[PDB]
Amino acid sequence: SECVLGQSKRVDFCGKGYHLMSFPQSAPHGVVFLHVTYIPAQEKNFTTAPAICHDGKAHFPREGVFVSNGTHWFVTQRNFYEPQIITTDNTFVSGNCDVVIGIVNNTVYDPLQPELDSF
Amino acid sequence: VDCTMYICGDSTECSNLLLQYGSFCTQLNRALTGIAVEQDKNTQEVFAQVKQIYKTPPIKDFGGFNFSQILPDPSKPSKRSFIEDLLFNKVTDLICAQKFNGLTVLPPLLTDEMIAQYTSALLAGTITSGWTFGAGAALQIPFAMQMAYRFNGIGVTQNVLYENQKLIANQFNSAIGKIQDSLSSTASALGKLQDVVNQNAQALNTLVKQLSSNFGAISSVLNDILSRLDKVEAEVQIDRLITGRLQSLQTYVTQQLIRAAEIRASANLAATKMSECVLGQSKRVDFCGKGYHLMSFPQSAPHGVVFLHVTYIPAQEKNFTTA
Amino acid sequence: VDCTMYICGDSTECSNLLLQYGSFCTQLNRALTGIAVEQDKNTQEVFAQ
Amino acid sequence: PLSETKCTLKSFTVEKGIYQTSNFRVQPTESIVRFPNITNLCPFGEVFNATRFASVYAWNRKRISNCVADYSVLYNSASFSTFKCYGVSPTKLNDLCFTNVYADSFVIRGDEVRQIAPGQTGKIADYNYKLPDDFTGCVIAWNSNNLDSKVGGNYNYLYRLFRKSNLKPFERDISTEIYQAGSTPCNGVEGFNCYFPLQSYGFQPTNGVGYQPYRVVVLSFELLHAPATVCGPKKSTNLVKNKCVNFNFNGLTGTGVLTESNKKFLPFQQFGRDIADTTDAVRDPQTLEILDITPCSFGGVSVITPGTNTSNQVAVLYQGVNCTEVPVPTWRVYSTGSNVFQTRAGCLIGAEHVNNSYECDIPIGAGICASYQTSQSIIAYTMSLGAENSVAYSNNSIAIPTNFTISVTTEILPVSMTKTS
Ligand SMILES: *[C@@H]1O[C@H](CO[C@@H]2O[C@@H](C)[C@@H](O)[C@@H](O)[C@@H]2O)[C@@H](O[C@@H]2O[C@H](CO)[C@@H](O)[C@H](O)[C@H]2NC(C)=O)[C@H](O)[C@H]1NC(C)=O
Ligand SMILES: *[C@@H]1O[C@H](CO)[C@@H](O[C@@H]2O[C@H](CO)[C@@H](O)[C@H](O)[C@H]2NC(C)=O)[C@H](O)[C@H]1NC(C)=O
Ligand SMILES: *[C@@H]1O[C@H](CO)[C@@H](O[C@@H]2O[C@H](CO)[C@@H](O)[C@H](O)[C@H]2NC(C)=O)[C@H](O)[C@H]1NC(C)=O
Ligand SMILES: *[C@@H]1O[C@H](CO)[C@@H](O[C@@H]2O[C@H](CO)[C@@H](O)[C@H](O)[C@H]2NC(C)=O)[C@H](O)[C@H]1NC(C)=O
Ligand SMILES: *[C@@H]1O[C@H](CO)[C@@H](O[C@@H]2O[C@H](CO)[C@@H](O)[C@H](O)[C@H]2NC(C)=O)[C@H](O)[C@H]1NC(C)=O
Ligand SMILES: *[C@@H]1O[C@H](CO)[C@@H](O[C@@H]2O[C@H](CO)[C@@H](O)[C@H](O)[C@H]2NC(C)=O)[C@H](O)[C@H]1NC(C)=O
Ligand SMILES: *[C@@H]1O[C@H](CO)[C@@H](O)[C@H](O)[C@H]1NC(C)=O
Ligand SMILES: *[C@@H]1O[C@H](CO)[C@@H](O)[C@H](O)[C@H]1NC(C)=O
Ligand SMILES: *[C@@H]1O[C@H](CO)[C@@H](O)[C@H](O)[C@H]1NC(C)=O
Ligand SMILES: *[C@@H]1O[C@H](CO)[C@@H](O)[C@H](O)[C@H]1NC(C)=O
Ligand SMILES: *[C@@H]1O[C@H](CO)[C@@H](O)[C@H](O)[C@H]1NC(C)=O
Repeated sequence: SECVLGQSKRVDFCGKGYHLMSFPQSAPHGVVFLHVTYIPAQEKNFTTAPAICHDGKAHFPREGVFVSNGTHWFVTQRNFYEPQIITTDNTFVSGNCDVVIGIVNNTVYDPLQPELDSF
Repeated sequence: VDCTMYICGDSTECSNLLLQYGSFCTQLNRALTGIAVEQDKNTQEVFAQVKQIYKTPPIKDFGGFNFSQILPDPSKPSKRSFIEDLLFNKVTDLICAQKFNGLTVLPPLLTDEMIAQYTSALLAGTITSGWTFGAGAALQIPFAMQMAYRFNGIGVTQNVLYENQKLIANQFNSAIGKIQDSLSSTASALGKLQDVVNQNAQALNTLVKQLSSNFGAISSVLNDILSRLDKVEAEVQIDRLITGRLQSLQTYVTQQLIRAAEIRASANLAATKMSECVLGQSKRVDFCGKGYHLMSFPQSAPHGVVFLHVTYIPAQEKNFTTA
Repeated sequence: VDCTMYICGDSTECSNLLLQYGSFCTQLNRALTGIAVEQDKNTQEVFAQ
Repeated sequence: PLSETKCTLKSFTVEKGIYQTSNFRVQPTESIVRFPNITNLCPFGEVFNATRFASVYAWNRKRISNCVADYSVLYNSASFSTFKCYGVSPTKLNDLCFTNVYADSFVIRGDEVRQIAPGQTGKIADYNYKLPDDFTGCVIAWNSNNLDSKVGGNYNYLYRLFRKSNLKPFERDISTEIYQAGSTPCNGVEGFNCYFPLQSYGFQPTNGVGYQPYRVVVLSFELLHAPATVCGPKKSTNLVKNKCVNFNFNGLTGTGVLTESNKKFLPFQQFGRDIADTTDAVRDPQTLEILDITPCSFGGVSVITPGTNTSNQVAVLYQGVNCTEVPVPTWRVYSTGSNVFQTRAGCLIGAEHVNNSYECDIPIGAGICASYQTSQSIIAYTMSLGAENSVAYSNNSIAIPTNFTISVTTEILPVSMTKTS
C-alpha cells in the first residue's frame, strides 16, 4: 500500500534513500519489492547563511537555502545544487537584521525595478 | 539449556532412558538457539542502521543547543553518555544455582561499548548532518539551519526559529536537564526494561525449582534413586522424573518462544523509530512523542533503547475572529 | 482458572498429589494473570489517548 | 570436530557457520567414600535367632543404631522363605547408610505373611501390625514349624481377632478389654456378641503350610538429614580436594570438585542445599570439616567452520570454559596451546587471534568474530562496526549534492507458509 500504491515519506521504509516508487514481484511463499530511490551524490561545500540582510530587511528563502561559491551569494534547492539569483520573489522578508544570528549582508534583486527603469 | 544435563544431570542410567523420548532434547536446544540468534538480529537491526561511525567535531558550536548530556563522555572506558550511564545504573539473581544445573547465559554479539558506539554515531550524524546521513552521504549543515528545516516540516516558517533561536536553545537545554533530573530521581521510569529482566529471571528460577519436584517418584534427587533401587525398579522411578522434567523444559521453552515474539515485535518497532524518528522527521502523529516531531536522539540502555523525542508544542493561544 | 480447583475440585486427596508437580499451577495462574492485565493495557493505550 | 558437526547436522556437507555440536564435561578423576568410623557390629543376630518371639498383637521393636551392618550376611543366608524390600533394593542395601533402624519381630500363620506389606488389609494388617503406604524397609519371614509348634498344639502365640477400629501404621495395642460386637454392653464378661479380643493360634506340627507358624522380622530403615548412626561395611577412602572426584558421604553420592568451605555451619548442621535441593556443601563424617560441592565444569562445544565446500579446517569454542580447564567431547587433539585464545564467550581453540578488525563473518560473541582468511587459516578478531568518519561540521558551512544516483534495491518478505494438516 505505502511503497507500491503510493510514495512514502517514511525514512528507510521503502529502501535506502528518498523513495520514488516500488515494484512488486512474486516469489515462492513471499513477495519481492524492488524499491526505486533517489540517492544524492557528488556533494560540494558552500558557505551558508540563515538570512540575507538587505536595506535593513532580513530575507529568508521561500524554499531552498542560501549558499555562496566564495564571492557571490545564491539561493538553491536543498537536495540538488541549482543556484539562482537571490530575488524578492524567491525570498520572503521578516523583521530587521538585528535579531538573526549569523545574518550576512547581500543585495536582493527586485524584478519590477528594471521594468519601470527601462519604461 | 543442555536438555540432557537438566533432566538427567551426571547420570548415564537416566541418559539412556531419555533416548527413548527421541528428538525432544534436540528440539528444545534448537528452539532456544533460534531465540538466542534472534537477540543479536534484534540488536543489529535497531543500532547498526548507521553505515559509518560518525564523530562529532571538537568545536561544538551548535547554535546554543547543548548536547553534553547525550554525547559520549570521553572520561570513561565505557564511553557512554551521561544519560546512558544513568540508564545503565538504573536498570542494572540465583545465577550460580542456575549455572550448576545445566543452564547457561550466552553473551550478546555486540558489547555495550559497541552499542554505545552506534548510538554515538547515530547522534553525531544527526546533529552534524540532519537527516542526510540517513538517505546517503552525511552532508554537514549548521545545527540552527537544520532546526529551521525541522520548523518548516511542522508548518512553522523558518524565521520563527531564527528570531527565537536563543529562546528555543534555552528551552531545549532546560528540557534535557529535566530528563537528567527525572532519570536520576525516579525508579519506575525504566519499568519496560526491568519487566523483561524480571520475566526472564523468574522463568529461570521456576525452571530450577522444578528440579526439586518429585512428579510422583520416591525422591526428587535422581542420584538417590540410583543409589537406593536396582535397575528394574529404578527405571520406573527415573521415568517419572524424566517425564516431569521434560514437561518443565517444554513449558519453559514454549513461553520463551512467546516472549521472543514480544521482544521481536518491540525490536521491529524500535528499528522503525530509529529510521523514522532519528534518521528523519516523522509527520506520523504521536509516533515520535507528543507534539509536532522535530528530531529524536537515541540512547543505549541495558537490553533496550531510549529515544529522546524533541517536539514542538504550541502554547499561549489567543482567540481571533476568522473567515 | 484456579489450577487446583480445575484439576482436583474439592478433593484434598488430589490436592496433596498435585503438590508433587510443584510450580505448574503457579505458572498457569501467573500466565493467565499476565494476559488479563494486558487486556486493560490494550484498552487504555487505544482509548485513553 | 568437523565429523561431529556433520553427524549432528545429519549431513555430509556443512555451510559456513558456528554449530553447537555437543557438551564438554570434566570427568571424575577418582572416587571417594566417607562412611562413619564406627567399628561396632550391629546386633542382628539376637533378633533373628531369638528363642521365643513376641505375639503379633504385641509385636516387639528393637532399635539398631551406632553400629556397622552387613546386610549381605542376611540376604545371602538363604534361610528365609520371603525377603521383600520396599523402596530399597536388597543388593544395594549394603552400600548405604541410615539414620536409625528398627527391627520388629512377631509370629503369624503362613497365610498371613502376605498381609505384612505396605497398603495391606486384614486381621493382621488391620488389628495387629500395620505398615505405612510409603514403607522404606524390608520384610523377612521364614517357616518356624520346627520351633513354634508342638504335638497337641502350641498356644504360646496370640493375635487380636476383634478391634473397635483399624490400627495406624506401626501402632501397638496391648489392651485386653472385651470387644462389644452388638448394641448390648458386655459388663466385662463374655457372652453373645461379647468376645475377648485376643485369640490363640493352634500350631500343630502336622498342620498344612498355610496354617503353620512363620517367624517374621521387619527391618525399618529411615533416611533423613540427621547423621547416619547405621551404615554398611564399605571402608572409607582418603579425602582429596580441588580435583574433580566422585564422592559418597554417608550414602550421599555425587560428583564435584570438593573444596574447603568458608560456610559457617552450626554444630547440628550436616548438609547444605542448592535451589534445586542438590547438596551444595557437606560435613565430613570423620573430621567434621565442611566442604563445598561445586560441580565439575561443563559447557557447550561450538565448532566454527567455513563451508566444507571451502575447507575442512575448523575452530572449536568451549563456551564459558576457561582455557586452563580444557584437557589435552571424545576427541582431545585440538587442545594443544598452539592456537588458544580466551574470549569472553569461552576458550577458543584452533583460531588465530589477529589485531585487525573486519565485518563480522562468523559471530562468536562479546564482540569477537571469526573468518577464514590468509596460507589460509581461521582468524579471530574484534568486529568493525563501520568506517570511521568526521563530518567536517562548521557553523556556516553546508554540503549540497551536485548530482544523484537512481538506486534500485530488493526487499524480500515472507508472506505465507505451506498449508499442512
Ligand atoms: C569540505 O571541506 C572540508 C574542509 O574545509 C575546507 O575549508 C573550507 C573553508 C572550504 O574552503 C572547504 O571547501 C575546504 O575543503 C573537508 O574536510 C576535510 O576532509 C579531509 C579529507 O578529504 C579530512 O582529512 C579533513 O580532516 C577534513 N577537515 C575537517 C575540518 O574535518 C571536506 O572533505 C569537504 N567536503 C567535500 C564534500 O568536499
Ligand atoms: C561565483 O559565481 C559567479 C556567478 O554569479 C561567478 O561570476 C562570473 O564568472 C564568470 C567567469 O567564470 C564571468 O564571465 C561572469 O561575468 C561572472 N559574473 C559576475 C556577476 O561577476 C564567479 O566566478 C563564481 N566564483 C567562484 C569562485 O566560483
Ligand atoms: C551590514 O551593513 C551595515 C551597513 O549597511 C553595517 O552596519 C554598520 O555597522 C557599523 C559597525 O561595524 C556601525 O558603526 C554602523 O553604524 C552600522 N550602520 C548601520 C546603518 O547600522 C553592518 O555592520 C554590516 N554587517 C556585516 C556583517 O558586515
Ligand atoms: C552544557 O551543559 C553542561 C551540563 O551537562 C554544563 O556543565 C555544567 O556547567 C556548570 C558551570 O556552568 C557546572 O557547575 C556543572 O557542574 C556542569 N555540569 C556538568 C555535568 O558538567 C555546561 O556548562 C554546558 N556548556 C555550554 C557550553 O553551555
Ligand atoms: C582462568 O583460570 C586461571 C587459573 O587457572 C586464572 O588465573 C588466575 O587469575 C587470578 C586473578 O583473577 C590470579 O590471582 C591467579 O594467580 C591466577 N592463577 C594462575 C595460575 O595464573 C585466570 O584469571 C582465569 N581467566 C579467566 C578469564 O577466567
Ligand atoms: C552525474 O553523474 C553521472 C553518473 O551517475 C554522470 O554521467 C556520466 O558522465 C560521464 C562523463 O563524465 C560519462 O562518460 C558516463 O557515460 C555518464 N554516465 C551515464 C550513466 O550517463 C554525469 O555526467 C554527472 N553529471 C554532472 C553534472 O556531474
Ligand atoms: C561562527 O563561529 C565564528 C567563530 O569561528 C563566529 O565569529 C561566528 O559569529 C559564528 N557564526 C554563527 C552563525 O554562529
Ligand atoms: C543365627 O545363628 C546362625 C548360627 O547358628 C548364624 O549362622 C546366623 O548368621 C545367625 N543369624 C544372624 C542374623 O546373624
Ligand atoms: C574418626 O576419625 C577421626 C580421625 O580421622 C577422629 O578425629 C574422630 O574422632 C573419629 N570419630 C569419632 C566419632 O571419634
Ligand atoms: C561450492 O563450490 C562450487 C564450485 O566447485 C560452486 O558451484 C557452489 O556454488 C559452491 N557452493 C557453496 C554453498 O559455496
Ligand atoms: C597485537 O597487539 C598486542 C598489544 O596489545 C601485541 O602484544 C601483539 O604482538 C600484537 N599482535 C600482532 C599480530 O600484531
